[PDB]
Amino acid sequence: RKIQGGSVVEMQGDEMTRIIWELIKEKLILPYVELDLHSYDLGIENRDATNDQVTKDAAEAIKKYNVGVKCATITPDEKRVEEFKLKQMWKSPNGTIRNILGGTVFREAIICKNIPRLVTGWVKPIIIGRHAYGDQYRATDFVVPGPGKVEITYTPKDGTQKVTYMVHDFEEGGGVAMGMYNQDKSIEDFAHSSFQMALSKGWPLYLSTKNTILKKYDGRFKDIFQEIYDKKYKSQFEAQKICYEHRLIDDMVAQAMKSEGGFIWACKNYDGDVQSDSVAQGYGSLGMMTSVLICPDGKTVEAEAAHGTVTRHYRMYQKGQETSTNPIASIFAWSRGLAHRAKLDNNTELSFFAKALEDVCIETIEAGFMTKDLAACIKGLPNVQRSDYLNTFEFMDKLGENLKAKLAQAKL
Amino acid sequence: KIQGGSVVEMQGDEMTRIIWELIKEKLILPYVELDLHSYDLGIENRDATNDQVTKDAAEAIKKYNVGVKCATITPDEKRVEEFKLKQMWKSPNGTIRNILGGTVFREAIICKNIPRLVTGWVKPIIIGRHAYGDQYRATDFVVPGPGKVEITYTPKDGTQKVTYMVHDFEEGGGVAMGMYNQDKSIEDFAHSSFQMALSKGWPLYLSTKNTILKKYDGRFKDIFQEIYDKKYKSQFEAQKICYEHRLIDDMVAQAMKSEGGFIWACKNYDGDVQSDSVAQGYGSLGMMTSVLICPDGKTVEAEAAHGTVTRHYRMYQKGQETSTNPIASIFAWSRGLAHRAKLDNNTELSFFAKALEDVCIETIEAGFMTKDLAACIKGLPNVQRSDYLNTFEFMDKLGENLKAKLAQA
Ligand SMILES: NC(=O)c1ccc[n+]([C@@H]2O[C@H](COP(=O)([O-])OP(=O)(O)OC[C@H]3O[C@@H](n4cnc5c(N)ncnc54)[C@H](OP(=O)(O)O)[C@@H]3O)[C@@H](O)[C@H]2O)c1
Ligand SMILES: NC(=O)c1ccc[n+]([C@@H]2O[C@H](COP(=O)([O-])OP(=O)(O)OC[C@H]3O[C@@H](n4cnc5c(N)ncnc54)[C@H](OP(=O)(O)O)[C@@H]3O)[C@@H](O)[C@H]2O)c1
Repeated sequence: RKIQGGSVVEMQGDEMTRIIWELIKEKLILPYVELDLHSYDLGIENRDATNDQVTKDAAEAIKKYNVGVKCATITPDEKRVEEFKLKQMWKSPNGTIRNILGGTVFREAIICKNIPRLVTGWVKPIIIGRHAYGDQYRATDFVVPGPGKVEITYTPKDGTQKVTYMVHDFEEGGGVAMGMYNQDKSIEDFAHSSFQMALSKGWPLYLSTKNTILKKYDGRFKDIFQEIYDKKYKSQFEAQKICYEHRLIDDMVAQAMKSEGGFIWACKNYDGDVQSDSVAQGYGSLGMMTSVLICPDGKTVEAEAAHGTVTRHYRMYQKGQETSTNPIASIFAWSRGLAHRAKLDNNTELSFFAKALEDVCIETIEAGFMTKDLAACIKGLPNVQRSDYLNTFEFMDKLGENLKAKLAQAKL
Repeated sequence: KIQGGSVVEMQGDEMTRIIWELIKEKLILPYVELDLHSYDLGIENRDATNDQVTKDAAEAIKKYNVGVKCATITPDEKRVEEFKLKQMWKSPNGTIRNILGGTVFREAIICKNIPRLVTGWVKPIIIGRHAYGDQYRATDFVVPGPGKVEITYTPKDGTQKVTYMVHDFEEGGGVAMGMYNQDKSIEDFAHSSFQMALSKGWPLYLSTKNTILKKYDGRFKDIFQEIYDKKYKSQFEAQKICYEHRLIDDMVAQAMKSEGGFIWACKNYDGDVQSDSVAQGYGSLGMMTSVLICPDGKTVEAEAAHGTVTRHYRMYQKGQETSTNPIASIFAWSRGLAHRAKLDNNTELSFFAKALEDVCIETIEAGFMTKDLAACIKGLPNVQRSDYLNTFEFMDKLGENLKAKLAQA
């Protein structure tokens, strides 16, 4: 009989990842695990259909059952509005889910011994702790239509002084403007998650900001981290002989590039987004990275691929060009989500299944069966033959065969 | 000595200040006579003049069209205490760029014997960094407690004011900020980017986060596309190159895995961050050029992209030997003087500028380099003192080779 897995919130997505997502459920999950699957279609059409209510409903469900596994989703701009005949330019479902749940998105490469990196020195893992709240991802932006002043105003609840700051006086023509923000409590949760992750790994921690330029905004991050360190984690850090350091983002990305890895990197929301993809590509592929939102309650997680819907491959798929999209990141959303589900329930069999799922992925790749992106890592793109890799369906089938075999052995 | 002409010089801070004088003393003035308009943008003098020296320097560049700037300290609270400053002064770079406008073009300085950290970059990556607006001319503040932050637009013509909610802080405080950009600046940004692509013969990529900042970043995307479809597309096809917008996180990955050989138009912030990422990728922050090209097509400001290298300066203060790479600071002068030459049809200064650059590359390729470059070759753990020269040892070697090169031609 199948493993009794419990309640998991599933969020279906878009385009190429939507296709892969179904193959994963059919070939790797459902045959072995029976889940109370709370499914929410976060495909762009359904979101438009529900006026994005389905996205909010999914986030609330994650609060209830403590485990979310999410497929990559289209975040629409004008072109997407035209493409799907949308009612509105809906906000990022990820931004909405993260805004509701809070926490830190931890991202890390998935490493195979036979895959060369683009960055020579990274023999140890780099873990990015991405602050999941605020800044650009909950901003209020608009087009400035012509000459006029933009100002930003603070009005305290407590009737004290109201303050108006000049943003810019557009003397001729227009442009754009935006306001963005963050909250002390969220920054504090972010700091705590960062120090704790470093202590659990036994690695140094770095925070990057641009506090020289955003003296107040980014200065707040810097101050809160330092304060929380001096009060809560300093002695613990000293005991494990690791350090915490603040660096300017400029300096930090250069430092990361030349390091050997083996550190925790606390990033502001935007930096965490951009640099996690830089790092993932650095180790080999966007297809080879885990991403898990760890919420402040220490119980709730949302696992996801860090990459998008892989539109370009999807276009190929729509035109019958054979595709070779890497499913590993999407598979690890399931394994990481199921592993947490297992941990909460002390579900030994589910834990075993989740690790076995990950082992199958690594073993299969290390045995020389891989998608084109990984084959490109080994051979270099110009040297890649069709014989060097498997197409998307072939690779999924190969994983399914290897998983079946591995789970069959273990039972014997 | 060569008669250079009028150049605006800006002195800086810490390690780069030292190097800056070494450069002038050995590599420039011994060969070039300059109408040198010097401004001390050191932290001490900026404080002394209430940062007026920085604005004066900017106006000077506009007048004489050539500026060469040394790296400067941008003060935060720690700098305020360290130097007992009157105020937390704004970045002199931000101030200068805000006045001059333009695009900061950044690119690695390549030596054949220096291994990269990124295996695939056999061709160069040129970043065009929009030098105006966004985070670098923003208004930020601490939110002291519960309350609402709103952003408002008041039309100049007296029509209806518009107010947007930024955030209602219901519990505790936080931070907030407003930032902006201008259509004309974005347009100049676009033009400078397409033109650079065409002059280099390479494809052009613009990165934004327009899926998230739909209005703000969408404007950048729309302005680039419009200008492309109307002035540069035909030329692009004719050179068999192309323009493409990408989301920033896609772009950084694409860049990481590419062979190089493209122009990368970045918003101010991305240009800042990714230029350091790329410089380090090719080998060293010390090995990158940075040139602000102003929208008038005649004014230029050259600089090092890296900072004042405070950590090396700290060792220097404690008497320890330092090995800081001067090449970027040297190229600030060479790029500045080279532009000065093009302006004045000065064929003898153009030669000197090129000669200064060739001497740097020749010397490094001959096995004489600072510790950072030696670490590229051997690996940091395997570097020994015999593998490199200290800052002053290296500057002297450059001094000799320069003179010989000039003599021979
Ligand atoms: N977490 C999320 O829900 C999320 C995150 C990012 C983007 N998105 C959305 O996804 C859509 C497409 O965005 P995008 O094209 O900028 O980024 P993307 O979907 O991540 O893909 C961009 C490029 O990255 C490479 N790539 C990403 N995942 C890959 C994989 N699994 N296997 C092999 N290669 C992979 C491919 O490179 P090559 O083309 O060179 O082969 C692909 O064309 C957009 O609508 C965006 O809003 C969603
Ligand atoms: N253009 C500018 O005026 C500008 C730009 C950036 C920063 N800054 C200012 O500079 C100060 C220090 O900033 P920061 O320490 O974050 O950055 P930084 O001075 O650029 O460099 C920090 C690290 O980068 C490496 N590095 C940079 N330039 C180098 C060179 N020429 N040769 C060898 N190594 C080099 C060193 O690495 P290792 O320690 O590993 O040896 C150094 O410790 C700050 O006050 C900042 O405001 C100014």
